[PDB]
Amino acid sequence: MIQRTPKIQVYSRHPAENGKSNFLNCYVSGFHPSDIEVDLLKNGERIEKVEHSDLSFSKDWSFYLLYYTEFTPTEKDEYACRVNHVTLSQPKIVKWDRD
Amino acid sequence: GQNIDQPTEMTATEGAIVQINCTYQTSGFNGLFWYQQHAGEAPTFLSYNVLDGLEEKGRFSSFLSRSKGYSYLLLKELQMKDSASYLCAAEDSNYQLIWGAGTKLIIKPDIQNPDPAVYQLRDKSVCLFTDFDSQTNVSQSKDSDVYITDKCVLDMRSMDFKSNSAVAWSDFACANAFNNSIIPEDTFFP
Amino acid sequence: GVTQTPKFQVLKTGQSMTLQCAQDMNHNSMYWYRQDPGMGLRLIYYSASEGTTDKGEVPNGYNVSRLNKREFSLRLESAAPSQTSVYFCASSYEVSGANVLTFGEGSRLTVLEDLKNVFPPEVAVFEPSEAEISHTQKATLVCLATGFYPDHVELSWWVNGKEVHSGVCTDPQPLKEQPALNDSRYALSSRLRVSATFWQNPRNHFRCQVQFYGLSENDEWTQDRAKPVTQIVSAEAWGR
Amino acid sequence: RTHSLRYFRLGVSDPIHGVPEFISVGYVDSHPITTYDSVTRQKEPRAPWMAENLAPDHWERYTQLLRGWQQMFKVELKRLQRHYNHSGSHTYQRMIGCELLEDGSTTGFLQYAYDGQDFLIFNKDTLSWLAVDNVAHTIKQAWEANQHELLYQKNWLEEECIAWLKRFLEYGKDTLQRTEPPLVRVNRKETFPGVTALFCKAHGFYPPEIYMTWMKNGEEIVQEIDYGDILPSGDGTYQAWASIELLYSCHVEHSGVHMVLQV
Repeated sequence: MIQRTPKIQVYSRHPAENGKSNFLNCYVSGFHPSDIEVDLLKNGERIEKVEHSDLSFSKDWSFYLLYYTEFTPTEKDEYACRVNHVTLSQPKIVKWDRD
Repeated sequence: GQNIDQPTEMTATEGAIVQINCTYQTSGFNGLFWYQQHAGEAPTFLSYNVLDGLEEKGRFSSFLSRSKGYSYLLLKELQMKDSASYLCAAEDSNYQLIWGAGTKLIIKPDIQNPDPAVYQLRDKSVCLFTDFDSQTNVSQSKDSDVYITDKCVLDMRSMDFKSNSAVAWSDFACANAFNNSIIPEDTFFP
Repeated sequence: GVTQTPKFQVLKTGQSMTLQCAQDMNHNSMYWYRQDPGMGLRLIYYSASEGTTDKGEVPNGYNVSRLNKREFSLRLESAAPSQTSVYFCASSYEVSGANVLTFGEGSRLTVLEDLKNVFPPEVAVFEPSEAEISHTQKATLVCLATGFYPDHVELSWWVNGKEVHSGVCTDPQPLKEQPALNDSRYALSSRLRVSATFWQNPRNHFRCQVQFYGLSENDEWTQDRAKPVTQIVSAEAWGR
Repeated sequence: RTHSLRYFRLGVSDPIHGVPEFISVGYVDSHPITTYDSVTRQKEPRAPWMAENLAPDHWERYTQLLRGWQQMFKVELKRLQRHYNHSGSHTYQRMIGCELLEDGSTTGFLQYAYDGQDFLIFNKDTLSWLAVDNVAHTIKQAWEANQHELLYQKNWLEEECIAWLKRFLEYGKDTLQRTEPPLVRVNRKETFPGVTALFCKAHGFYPPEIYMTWMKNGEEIVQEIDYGDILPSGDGTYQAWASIELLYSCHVEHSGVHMVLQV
């Protein structure tokens, strides 16, 4: 059995500017099997108003999803994407590079 | 899809060839099937075509033309056992089958030595018109109290002999029994 | 591979009725069709796999149960005369593709306002003409099944206690004795043709057997005449 | 413009954590169009232009077929696991589809995967299944024995699928056939002392197909170009980038429009 760990990419919809309204995206892809848990974090705490696309299918048999939330970036606020999958011993927290 | 058409009835002679046409008009196409159904029996699978070409299975062959939306079932070296209804069915875009109303195929036996005659049979009596050639057609009764059956073919297999016959019953006489039908001038009335 | 019961049934308007169907072909798809003159098979209901059913083209007045992978039953809750038809159960491995259908033997259903015109046949055998024997050296026996209703009969010929097929011709469809009448009774003829020498043999025995399909024990009967039940009516002839 | 239609199936034996036993999803290009699962037991539209153009009878008919295919998938997976001598949770996948290319030439494909790895690949030109191992060879032998089914599959891929694609394309024209040009910017920064990086960044574009390259004096860079994935922005548009470490210019091609950003 070959299991594939997810690729996690955290990015904003529009070029980020501190104090200007945007959308924080987390694209989770290339994983197999399908059971996955994704959360968006603001200063280590889970964001409640988080939307997501349905589980999607790639031609290479792996899966992908997009998790997103409306946000206003600031110098102080650290945003991250927390992912859990069978390939991971612990949940993987991927920090946004702040564009 | 919308519709499927095939002739109501077809008549051919024993030993000859017959082509049963089927035209379909569907939205999408996933195959065309042919089934045989003998009188009072269940339909049985004969053939399937999805791509252009002819598929041969013994004396039977199935053709499909996608561009023309047309199929035919070809029957060679016709036998009496080939008398049946032939059902045409097309599978549409949603994999639904659209069935044709069927084609009844009637095989005319090759009568080598015709000896047309009308005989009287006792148990109240019955009139039998027998041994006439396949060209002869038997017409239904003109009177309500007189009963006339259609042409029937029997096979005396041990003597390799086939014969046509029609029965009439009910004053009534065998000499007047089949007066509504065009019978051979040489018909023997004993 | 497909078993369907009953082959024949007479019902009164308003009666309930279940048709059975079983397939031992390990197929997923099962279908209920009705066959009527001048038209193509019409799907009543189908079952794409175990655990699911759906309406066909003509679901009104019917219901179905996909009991298990093998069984698919058709229910007529309140029989109506328009339900008089030949019902076929069929199955295929799956709905889509180049999957061949296997049909059941058929169920001939007759729905009547009352069972008062149900009648078994009168069977009579007519011996060959002496004129035919001397003219052709062949002998034709004729059998007549008359006055029956509904048109539910199976005729067979028996020579010396064995069923024959060679030299036999039975009318494919019966004739209406009273055409202009809505509940006209039926007539059917058959011919058995043998050699003059076969008929001339005094030890040769000829029997015409007509299986009639009528009423059953559970059907109510209040008329003065005999209950027109499913029965075999026969007529004999010996060689001379 | 290149378009595609594809239907996927996913089967999971012994599923945990609320995962359905069976999922089936359809796509036109990158867009989901239809969904079915073993929990809902209903085939539903995934695009408003699918809902508005297909009557309830379409969804009713396909719900029946999908329930049937769900049952067959469960059994096929059990037979595979028996062939492999496998215990616990395993996956079985299917992808069927077609593409209508720029020149009007078409492609068609039908594939299976066991545990996310290629298992059986259909070849519609030879009417044969390519098998990865001995277990797949057993299935290949059985499927190849049914010649009518292989012909039915070739016809579906080459004719039916293309007709469905064209139909769905007309329904979804306003989404599928639109062009949202990219907003491209060139960023320049000294990173590690003496190393300058040039990032060519594009966003707000539809369709997701974009070509981005770096040129030195109007000729192809011999040096390493670092590429950013084409990512969904969450509003139906996409973003991407290409970077080099340094006369330089960024070239962007999108929907028949070429763009140059000189540094």
